Amino acid sequence: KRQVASGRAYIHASYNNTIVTITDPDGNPITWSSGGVIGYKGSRKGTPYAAQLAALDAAKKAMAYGMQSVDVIVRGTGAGREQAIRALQASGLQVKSIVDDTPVPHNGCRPKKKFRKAS
Amino acid sequence: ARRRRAEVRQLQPDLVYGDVLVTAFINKIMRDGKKNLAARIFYDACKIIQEKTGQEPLKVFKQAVENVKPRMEVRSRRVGGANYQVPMEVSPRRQQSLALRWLVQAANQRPERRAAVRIAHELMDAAEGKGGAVKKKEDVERMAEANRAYAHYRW
Amino acid sequence: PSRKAKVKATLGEFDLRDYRNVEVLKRFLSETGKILPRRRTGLSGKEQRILAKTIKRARILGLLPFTEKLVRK
RNA sequence: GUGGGAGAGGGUGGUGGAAUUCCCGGAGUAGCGGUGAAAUGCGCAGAUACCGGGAGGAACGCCGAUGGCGAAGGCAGCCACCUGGUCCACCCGUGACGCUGAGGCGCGAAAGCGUGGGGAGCAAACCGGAUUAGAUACCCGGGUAGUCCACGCCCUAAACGAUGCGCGCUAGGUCUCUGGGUCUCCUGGGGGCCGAAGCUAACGCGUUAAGCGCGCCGCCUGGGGAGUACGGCCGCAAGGCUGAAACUCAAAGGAAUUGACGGGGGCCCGCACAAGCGGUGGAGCAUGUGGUUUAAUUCGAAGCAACGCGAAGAACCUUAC
Ligand SMILES: [K+]
Ligand SMILES: [K+]
Ligand SMILES: [K+]
Ligand SMILES: [K+]
Ligand SMILES: [K+]
Ligand SMILES: [K+]
Ligand SMILES: [K+]
Ligand SMILES: [K+]
Ligand SMILES: [K+]
Ligand SMILES: [K+]
Ligand SMILES: [K+]
Ligand SMILES: [K+]
Ligand SMILES: [Mg+2]
Ligand SMILES: [Mg+2]
Ligand SMILES: [Mg+2]
Ligand SMILES: [Mg+2]
Ligand SMILES: [Mg+2]
Ligand SMILES: [Mg+2]
Ligand SMILES: [Mg+2]
Ligand SMILES: [Mg+2]
Ligand SMILES: [Mg+2]
Ligand SMILES: [Mg+2]
Ligand SMILES: [Mg+2]
Ligand SMILES: [Mg+2]
Ligand SMILES: [Mg+2]
Ligand SMILES: [Mg+2]
Ligand SMILES: [Mg+2]
Ligand SMILES: [Mg+2]
Ligand SMILES: [Mg+2]
Ligand SMILES: [Mg+2]
Ligand SMILES: [Mg+2]
Ligand SMILES: [Mg+2]
Ligand SMILES: [Mg+2]
Ligand SMILES: [Mg+2]
Ligand SMILES: [Mg+2]
Ligand SMILES: [Mg+2]
Ligand SMILES: [Mg+2]
Ligand SMILES: [Mg+2]
Ligand SMILES: [Mg+2]
Ligand SMILES: [Mg+2]
Ligand SMILES: [Mg+2]
Ligand SMILES: [Mg+2]
Ligand SMILES: [Mg+2]
Ligand SMILES: [Mg+2]
Ligand SMILES: [Mg+2]
Ligand SMILES: [Mg+2]
Ligand SMILES: [Mg+2]
Ligand SMILES: [Mg+2]
Ligand SMILES: [Mg+2]
Ligand SMILES: [Mg+2]
Ligand SMILES: [Mg+2]
Ligand SMILES: [Mg+2]
Ligand SMILES: [Mg+2]
Ligand SMILES: [Mg+2]
Ligand SMILES: [Mg+2]
Ligand SMILES: [Mg+2]
Ligand SMILES: [Mg+2]
Ligand SMILES: [Mg+2]
Ligand SMILES: [Mg+2]
Ligand SMILES: [Mg+2]
Ligand SMILES: [Mg+2]
Ligand SMILES: [Mg+2]
Ligand SMILES: [Mg+2]
Ligand SMILES: [Mg+2]
Ligand SMILES: [Mg+2]
Repeated sequence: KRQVASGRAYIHASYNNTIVTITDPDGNPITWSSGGVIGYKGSRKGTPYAAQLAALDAAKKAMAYGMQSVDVIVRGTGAGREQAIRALQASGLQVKSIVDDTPVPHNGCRPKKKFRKAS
Repeated sequence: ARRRRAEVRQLQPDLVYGDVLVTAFINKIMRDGKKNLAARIFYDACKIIQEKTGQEPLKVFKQAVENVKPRMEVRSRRVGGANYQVPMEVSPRRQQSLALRWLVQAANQRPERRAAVRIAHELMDAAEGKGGAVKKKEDVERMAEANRAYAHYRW
Repeated sequence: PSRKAKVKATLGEFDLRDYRNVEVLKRFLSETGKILPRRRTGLSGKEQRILAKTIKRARILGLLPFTEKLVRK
């Protein structure tokens, strides 16, 4: 508890999981969730469904700090990224805005052999 | 059905309630094409729904069929690695086909010693939210929704 | 087909080599701080090649962004 | 020569932002990660996700191309310096000063070698986790050389357009990069595409020739043995260049054709699957068969397409044993 009322909601989508982090206006985490926090284990953490659940778990836990509106900040490309956006919108929390800030290098480190034929 | 879309069959309405749905149920109760014996059964049982209920049998019948209709069911679908039980809406027609098939099935699982009694009691018990059929309908519905994680395999 | 309106049309005279004209160079970047294609700039091989270089000079001068986060989504 | 032009051509120094990793601080809590599914792994000594600060290495997103530069290998953030090639215009100067080029000399991707430095990410070997019949692999988690810089070696390649260099000649159309002009268009240099004639085994090539011709260099002479052996030369080494023989084969081979095939694509059918209703597989028995047994158990039928099949009538007969 501290009472924030307005903050940030970071979505980190991956082809392996989705994990939501909610922070204060300065980017300090208040609460967080993920397909793992919810009961999911292996490959299902990446499911769009799980993302929904993780997103809702996050919102609710954020209501406890008495938060109402947030700025969604999406990072990554992964099955279940948009469900998280929707999950948040439909959860009391007011979504003042969505913004994609997935990091991309201006070609820096050689990728793993799995993600090559790129740089 | 590779070429066409397979149109549905039409059935002569009931020789009593003049209802098609009734005939459908009659046919599911049928066996070895003994439609006469089949018809009797539904009727006797249809009577037994009264003098046990002040209500009309048809209203009872039609509402049992209703509570047994599944709104979601899980179907298979291989997606490299194994088969994922995918949940999904059940078409208006399969609901009916399933509902009736299930009633006759649960009915015949009952202990009541004679047919008409069994269909009768299953009809009734179903009408108020209980009985073999409704159980099935709920195990199915529970199956779907229990696999929400594979909902994105729409189809 | 991108039939919006070539950035060259919606504009007039300007020194493609002026790395300080923020108000005009700014126009050749996308929602993101990315240099727009000839498709959108409407410029030409030679013109674009000179634009690309002047824009990059502006970036190192802090008058222009290298990248900017996308709004909406 | 004079005047213009375009360019990731080369060398040296400087420098910018994104990202990864690590370290520090904050905030926050039970997982993160990873796969077909998992596990190894990492995390309560607090990880992952989020914000702020710092260090370091390597590589330059968009622009970016079907583009450009170079003799090739190759060259891509931005700035300055040093430096190569090249194209156009003007017809200004020299006056055949030319082409080619054995040997020589230089350059020459990657890997690799030596010395010293650096080391973020990646990753031979290697250590583990899965997978499999096995799995000294494919997939996952780690990880040393190396990948980076300097200096010195190595000198290879599908070092490819699989097409040596130069010059003249032989329809056009179309796109494009860069220059000049009376700037719908013309004219020069380069990059593509379609094509005249012609060439080609065919495929295809076709003013960017694989056409028609001249000059000079390099190279080929069936396949295996073999790019091996020997010798010589070169290298620190790895190994490079030159490069055989005995023996042996009736072929090896190029292009195109019709098929068949594909764990290639597209379109489409069938009780093919699915949907569904009844059943076989278990029992008893009937019948055919395998097997075994017998003096004989007559013969045939064999996955689908043999097995209540020839047998629409085996007590003798039929009947072949
Ligand atoms: K090119
Ligand atoms: K070694
Ligand atoms: K190098
Ligand atoms: K060298
Ligand atoms: K011009
Ligand atoms: K021909
Ligand atoms: K061809
Ligand atoms: K030798
Ligand atoms: K030696
Ligand atoms: K060598
Ligand atoms: K096919
Ligand atoms: K069948
Ligand atoms: Mg996962
Ligand atoms: Mg000049
Ligand atoms: Mg250059
Ligand atoms: Mg950084
Ligand atoms: Mg910390
Ligand atoms: Mg702390
Ligand atoms: Mg542990
Ligand atoms: Mg503790
Ligand atoms: Mg610790
Ligand atoms: Mg981290
Ligand atoms: Mg940080
Ligand atoms: Mg370090
Ligand atoms: Mg060239
Ligand atoms: Mg090349
Ligand atoms: Mg020059
Ligand atoms: Mg003269
Ligand atoms: Mg003279
Ligand atoms: Mg070399
Ligand atoms: Mg090297
Ligand atoms: Mg070394
Ligand atoms: Mg070293
Ligand atoms: Mg060291
Ligand atoms: Mg690694
Ligand atoms: Mg094993
Ligand atoms: Mg590995
Ligand atoms: Mg090539
Ligand atoms: Mg001509
Ligand atoms: Mg042309
Ligand atoms: Mg040309
Ligand atoms: Mg041209
Ligand atoms: Mg080209
Ligand atoms: Mg011809
Ligand atoms: Mg031919
Ligand atoms: Mg051609
Ligand atoms: Mg010629
Ligand atoms: Mg030779
Ligand atoms: Mg020979
Ligand atoms: Mg021979
Ligand atoms: Mg030979
Ligand atoms: Mg060799
Ligand atoms: Mg030596
Ligand atoms: Mg061939
Ligand atoms: Mg059909
Ligand atoms: Mg049929
Ligand atoms: Mg079926
Ligand atoms: Mg069945
Ligand atoms: Mg049996
Ligand atoms: Mg016999
Ligand atoms: Mg026998
Ligand atoms: Mg015979
Ligand atoms: Mg026989
Ligand atoms: Mg038969
Ligand atoms: Mg006999």
